[PDB]
Amino acid sequence: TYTVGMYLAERLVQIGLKHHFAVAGDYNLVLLDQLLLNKDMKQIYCCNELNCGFSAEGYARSNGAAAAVVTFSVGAISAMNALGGAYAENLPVILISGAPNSNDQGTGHILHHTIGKTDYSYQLEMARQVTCAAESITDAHSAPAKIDHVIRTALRERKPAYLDIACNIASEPCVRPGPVSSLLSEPEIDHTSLKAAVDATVALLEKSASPVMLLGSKLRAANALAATETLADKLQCAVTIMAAAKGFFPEDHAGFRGLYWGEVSNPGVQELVETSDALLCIAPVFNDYSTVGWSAWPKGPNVILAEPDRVTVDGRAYDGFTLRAFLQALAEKAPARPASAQKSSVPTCSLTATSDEAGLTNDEIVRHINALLTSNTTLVAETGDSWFNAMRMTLPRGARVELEMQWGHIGWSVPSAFGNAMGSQDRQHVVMVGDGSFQLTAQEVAQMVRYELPVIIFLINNRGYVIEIAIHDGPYNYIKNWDYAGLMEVFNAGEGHGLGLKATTPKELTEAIARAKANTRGPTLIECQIDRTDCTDMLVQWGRKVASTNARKT
Amino acid sequence: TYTVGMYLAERLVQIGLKHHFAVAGDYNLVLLDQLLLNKDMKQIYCCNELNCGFSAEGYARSNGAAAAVVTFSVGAISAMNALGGAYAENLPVILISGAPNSNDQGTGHILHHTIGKTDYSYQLEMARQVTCAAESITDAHSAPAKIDHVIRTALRERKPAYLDIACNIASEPCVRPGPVSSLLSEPEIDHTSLKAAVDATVALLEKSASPVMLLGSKLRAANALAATETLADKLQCAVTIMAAAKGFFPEDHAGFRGLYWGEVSNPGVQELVETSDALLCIAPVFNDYSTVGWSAWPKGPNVILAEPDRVTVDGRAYDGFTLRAFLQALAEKAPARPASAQKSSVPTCSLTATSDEAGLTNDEIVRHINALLTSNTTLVAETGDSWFNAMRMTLPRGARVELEMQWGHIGWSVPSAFGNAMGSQDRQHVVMVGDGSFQLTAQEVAQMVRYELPVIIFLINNRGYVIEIAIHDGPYNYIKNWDYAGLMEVFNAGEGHGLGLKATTPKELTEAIARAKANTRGPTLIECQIDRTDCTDMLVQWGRKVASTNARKT
Amino acid sequence: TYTVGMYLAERLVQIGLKHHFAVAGDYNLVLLDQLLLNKDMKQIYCCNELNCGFSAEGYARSNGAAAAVVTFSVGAISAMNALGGAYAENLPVILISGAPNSNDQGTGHILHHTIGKTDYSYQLEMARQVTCAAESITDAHSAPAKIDHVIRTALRERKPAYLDIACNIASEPCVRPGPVSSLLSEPEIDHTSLKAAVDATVALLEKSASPVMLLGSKLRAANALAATETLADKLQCAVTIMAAAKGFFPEDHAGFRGLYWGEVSNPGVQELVETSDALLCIAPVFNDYSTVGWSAWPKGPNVILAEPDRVTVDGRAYDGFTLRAFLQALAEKAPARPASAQKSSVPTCSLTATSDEAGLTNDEIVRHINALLTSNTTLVAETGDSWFNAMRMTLPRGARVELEMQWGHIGWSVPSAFGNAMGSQDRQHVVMVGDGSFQLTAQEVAQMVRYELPVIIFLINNRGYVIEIAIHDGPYNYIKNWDYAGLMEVFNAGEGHGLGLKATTPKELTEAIARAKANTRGPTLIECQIDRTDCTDMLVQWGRKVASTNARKT
Ligand SMILES: Cc1ncc(C[n+]2csc(CCOP(=O)(O)OP(=O)(O)O)c2C)c(N)n1
Ligand SMILES: Cc1ncc(C[n+]2csc(CCOP(=O)(O)OP(=O)(O)O)c2C)c(N)n1
Ligand SMILES: Cc1ncc(C[n+]2csc(CCOP(=O)(O)OP(=O)(O)O)c2C)c(N)n1
Ligand SMILES: [Mg+2]
Ligand SMILES: [Mg+2]
Ligand SMILES: [Mg+2]
Repeated sequence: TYTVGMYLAERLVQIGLKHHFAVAGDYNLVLLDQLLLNKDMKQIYCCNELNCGFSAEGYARSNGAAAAVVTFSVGAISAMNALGGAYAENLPVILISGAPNSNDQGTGHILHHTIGKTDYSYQLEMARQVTCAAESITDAHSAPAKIDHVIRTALRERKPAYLDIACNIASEPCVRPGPVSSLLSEPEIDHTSLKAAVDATVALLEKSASPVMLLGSKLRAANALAATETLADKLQCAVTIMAAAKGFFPEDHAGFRGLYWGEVSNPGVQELVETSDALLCIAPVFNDYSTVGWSAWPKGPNVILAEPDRVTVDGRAYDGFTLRAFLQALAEKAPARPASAQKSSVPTCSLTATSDEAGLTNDEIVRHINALLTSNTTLVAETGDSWFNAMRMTLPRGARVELEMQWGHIGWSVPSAFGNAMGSQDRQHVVMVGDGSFQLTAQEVAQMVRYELPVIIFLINNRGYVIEIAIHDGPYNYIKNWDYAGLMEVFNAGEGHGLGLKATTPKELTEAIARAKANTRGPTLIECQIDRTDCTDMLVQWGRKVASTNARKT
Repeated sequence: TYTVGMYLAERLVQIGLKHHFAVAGDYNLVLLDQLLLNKDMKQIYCCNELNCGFSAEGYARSNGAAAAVVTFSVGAISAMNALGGAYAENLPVILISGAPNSNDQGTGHILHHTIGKTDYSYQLEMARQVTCAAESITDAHSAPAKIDHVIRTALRERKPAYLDIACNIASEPCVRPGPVSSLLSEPEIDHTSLKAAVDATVALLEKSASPVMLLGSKLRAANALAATETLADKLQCAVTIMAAAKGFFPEDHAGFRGLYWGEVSNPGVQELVETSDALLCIAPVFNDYSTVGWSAWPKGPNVILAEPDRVTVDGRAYDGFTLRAFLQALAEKAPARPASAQKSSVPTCSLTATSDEAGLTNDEIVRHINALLTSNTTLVAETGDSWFNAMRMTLPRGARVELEMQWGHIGWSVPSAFGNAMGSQDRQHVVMVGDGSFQLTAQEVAQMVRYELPVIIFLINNRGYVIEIAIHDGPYNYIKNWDYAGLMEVFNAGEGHGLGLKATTPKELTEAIARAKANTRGPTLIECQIDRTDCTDMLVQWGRKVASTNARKT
Repeated sequence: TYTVGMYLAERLVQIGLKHHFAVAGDYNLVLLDQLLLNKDMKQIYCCNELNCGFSAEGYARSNGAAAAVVTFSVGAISAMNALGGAYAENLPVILISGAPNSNDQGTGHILHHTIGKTDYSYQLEMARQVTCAAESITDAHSAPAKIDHVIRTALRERKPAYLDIACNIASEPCVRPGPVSSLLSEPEIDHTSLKAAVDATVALLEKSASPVMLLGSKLRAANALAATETLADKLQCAVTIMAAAKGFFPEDHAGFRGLYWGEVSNPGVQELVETSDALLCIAPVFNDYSTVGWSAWPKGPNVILAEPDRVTVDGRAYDGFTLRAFLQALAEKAPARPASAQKSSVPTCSLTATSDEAGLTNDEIVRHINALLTSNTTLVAETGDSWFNAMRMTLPRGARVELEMQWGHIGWSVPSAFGNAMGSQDRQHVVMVGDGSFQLTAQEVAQMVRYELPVIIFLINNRGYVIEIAIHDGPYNYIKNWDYAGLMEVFNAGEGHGLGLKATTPKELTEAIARAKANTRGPTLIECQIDRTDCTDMLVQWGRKVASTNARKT
């Protein structure tokens, strides 16, 4: 006897999901039962719904998509924070909420977990604001069409979507889903437009002296990584990254020239791109953070703006094809233009070295983490100064970096890494998280313990919101210190294999990392103590400009 | 010097539009100027915005898509009625509104044509409710992406979309649009799913004794007319239509068996479909009107439900392909199953004949209009008793019928026929419209005069809302009578070539139609006077069941 | 046996309504039946829902509030245009929509008059955008609370509100409404705040040399007319009006000094207010039209901004009392400050006179209408050049002017006058309407005929959108001319007592007005033919500034 909930489960499996995340509530228990009957995936549990959503977000990063299941209102609303995050970071997370019994609809009944009015369509209205698709299932017959619609839309658009299922309907008989090639289907490509866009770009490139490539944070969502480095091989030119695109290109590569981020770029790089004859700008996200208060925002006649969906070049916009198809086709026809690469040096990064027994230093933490990175590593870098020393690392080919520079929700780090680890258990997972950020979502380290995930967490204890102290200080930047290392035993409670360690000197950190690598059955939190004054120059420079731009009066 | 408004114009032309409809207002004048610079289409004008929207709707029916341009709030809101209509009737109308100067945004300025508050995002929020896409253009740089998004989404989904352009931005420099194959692009078809759906349907058909085809009102939007009659040729079986699908299948055809509409079906037809071994139900819209108060709604194991997007057959749903591709593929493999056709008669319709000089009769009007219909005719039938004698006509192969049975906005008839005529000037356009409906939108007959469109309008003057009088009578059903024939000279005003005639007897109607056919440079309104008591039995039967179902207490 | 619909009816009667306006549809028929059972009011019918809404709006102007009843979506959406209008013009219109059977809710049924999806909460979401309160009645038990909430909120806020009643629920048993003092209840007045505001204003006035009063278009909604002229009697100072406040002060008065409207003010008046020591600015609406493109917008330390709700004077805002209470209290304590009045002349208006047999002239039309005005007259002036010669009339004490300068929906004129006449049948009703505007809503003159309302309509036929031709001309300004006078017989159809006359010379107009005054049982339309070139200088001046401001690039 095949139910609506089973239909949902089988479709999620067809997406390529092996896990979904959940927090139980009476509105979703039966739905959770239906999902559990599918042995092709595991149902894993979170502390709260905010973390649950961000766990799904992290999973989407490594798997391609994700699903989280919550209860009505009290669960769903906080998960909408994570949904908005998924939208901001171009990740197809599917949020499924339990919903009131369909027989309660239009009766004037007031229900628990509602704001106390006779109707309760407010949740769906809120969800629409942060999703590409949002449906409320209230009968078994229309359920398949709705489920299929949200999933297919989410995957095609690389955006999150929302689902309601009335609690009494999860159990209802339902037709079975058919076999599929894939649940992802892009629109059929417009060949007239593709040809014209490639021709126009080739023409501009041919008459150029020194083209540069600038890579943006939508490159992965556009599924355009391989196509990009193929194009880079053909062009021979300099390849640069925007901050949020770290790890989207192999730094091993002959053409890699480093970070473009306005005045905090690697030396020479600002001049490289700002002055380019033909800037091949691929999948960028230009906002107030990435353009450094609108001071570093390349546009106009010399820019080839190549977005996931469309290409703008030489005063014309060409639409109706995928970025991936454009980059593949362009690589066939593009000329060799090496001038940019041969006129510039491979990026290097100066890190000040200390002695063994000196107090631990920001630069010294970066030096130690850099040495940890392998081709099999995923580095998660939290909002705060961790953004900036993420930029300062030389990452080996194959290594992955995860940033959340568009949403920028502090605390994202922890549950995100948890989900990400679930979705790629074969990789080494490393987290950089500030003390302030950790406090928002700390409890999710307990899930890492529960599920025996060997994540290495570098907790940067500098005693407050330093990214804010350096830029605009006030009493609001100072938080209650915790014994972060001591928190691991609390989550262990005599069961788990989590480790909590203090690093107070470079010697003490070197020992802590050795212990961490040996801890195969649980997370390792290393509380790194550095002085509040000891942040990157990069942060100070970037912050001053951004803050004065956000405070602008005219 | 190429502007945002010119970009919009060139994209509309690429859709295949040769006309757009407009009402001027200060928020859209510059935009209208930009559109006028494109000689590939004509800008035509309407009396009011409700009519403007319905004109676009009518144009979409004959052309494939349409566009209407209105001013902020005072224009846009009433056009949203038509937009909802377009959504209901699966037509990609694009509504473009003029909007306040972008420099007024966030200033706290109160603007004219707004509700008087400091912000005015209320319009876009309302538009989202009735569209598949809705964007507000407030800068030139993001304008192309937004324009392209609404147009492409509208065409793919066969749903209307909405656009804002800030009045100061219509003039702004803009990149040019690239060449395209087509602005329509469906998602790439899932071949695993298609194969399994066709295989499952063929298996069910093979073991069937008498399959029937039932055609619904989404058949045209799914662009599935030719594929349907190809399938009908292969299957040899009985082909029946739902009310709203009149004209979607040639009544000339050997397999045509008439109307399925519950208890108001053609004799034998209800038994034919209700009792079928395997009901091939194609692109249906099952609502309270079409299912006749939920009494005639075929579903369950014996039904092959083939929707624009998906197919449900034998307890499985198959998604990820177009209806058209499904129907083409099914026609290759389907067996011959003629039992349904050879066990039933070609539908006939009994019409009572009167004498020349007797007072005009409902049946006699149908008889006269039926004789007018050619393969080159488009018949527009208004909500009211005109729905019912539209059903009662035998239409020659090629003839088109236009119904609005999902939205059902009285008055739609007139502006809709106007737009439809604009979009197919080579065809003969015939309108059936009640006296009550005509009063809502009458003024648009003046546009037909202005643009010299030879539409023949049969105004059925029965002195009120008869469809309502017959079912649930009250003082609200009785309206002020007009001299409808005399109204033509009013719109002529010594310029135009409109004709207004009274038909009071069958002889008098026969003469009026002769005059109408001869009137090549303007519309002809024939005020047909029939008694209030003289409506179809079909209406009474249908009405009683529907009304008692809508008044149901449990 | 007492029903939900009867409850609604009795509450409407308690508002002081004697009429409600309706268009029948199956979703509201039973509701209409319930309302008809209340003999304390009359149910009157409209051609379409846009006109229906604007009829209610007009009724609210003379009665204080109004109600319109429409059917779901197809009716309600276009009525939302009128609702937005009511919000803009501060009038408590209650729109009541019929809605689907409550048993259809949450079933996945598709219903007629919907966009075709399984749910249909889109209407309520749209209504919220343009109302102060919006409720959907879906059970009998919560119906009283909801009805009482929308009505009370509407009246308190002077804003429109929205109601849904499920069609099956109009008939349901319901408790009866209790007796009331009034359905209007403002919040209890804050006496600390009132005292401080009056004290601060008196202090500023006392040390002033020449205070001026400037009256705005919210004066009537604030129910502050009598209080204003009491204050003017005490202050002895100059009293000036904003355009939209015409008729809110007796021009008979010793202190009346005319129109303040930037550069189109009466001579000297701009200097009077712009230069005032202490500008008592009462219930103003400052928008781009009233401030003449932001060039005439008095603010800062010298301005006493007295709004319906709050007073800002000398760098402090005082809230928590009604404008009426503030003005009453201020009149007790205010000093005499006559300087502004004795330094300026009573406003006069130069009108050029022609001969009897010369072609009719704009100035000559104004001269004739001015002579018609009595203390018992209500003048309705449409958007267009009619705004401007409304300003140019000297109105006798007691005379009423109706303007719609915030919404500015052309066509408003006609249905608004109809409703207004219904709500004050004892008064003489005069309409000024342009030819372009008349075309949008013309059919509602048929209702005036039906209900035997002796409205005198001056149709200004200047052959297009002249207000637009003078400012920014293009093909979109030119419309199909009608025989406007001939349209009356069409609506009469041998029944009614409407008159249609042409005025082509001043003699011919003088005769037409004589006929109009004698026509006691129907409307009289006088088609006044003037040249397209013959608009007010006032319009040209005002238009040029406003248009260049709306087209501003920075
Ligand atoms: C949910 C949320 N609240 C507030 C902020 C604003 N915010 C941005 S950074 C930041 C400080 C983070 O401090 P920490 O984790 O200690 O990193 P550090 O600056 O010390 O390196 C805050 C509070 C945010 N990004 N997200
Ligand atoms: C905008 C709108 N308002 C009201 C209705 C409700 N309605 C449906 S049929 C109908 C009667 C129209 O009668 P008429 O055009 O004279 O046709 P008849 O059946 O009398 O021949 C009405 C008022 C509607 N469908 N749409
Ligand atoms: C519903 C609506 N549609 C469009 C407009 C834009 N508009 C403002 S004035 C105007 C012209 C009015 O023409 P008419 O009534 O003849 O005035 P006149 O010739 O005296 O200038 C138009 C179309 C509007 N204000 N409201
Ligand atoms: Mg910190
Ligand atoms: Mg009728
Ligand atoms: Mg005019």
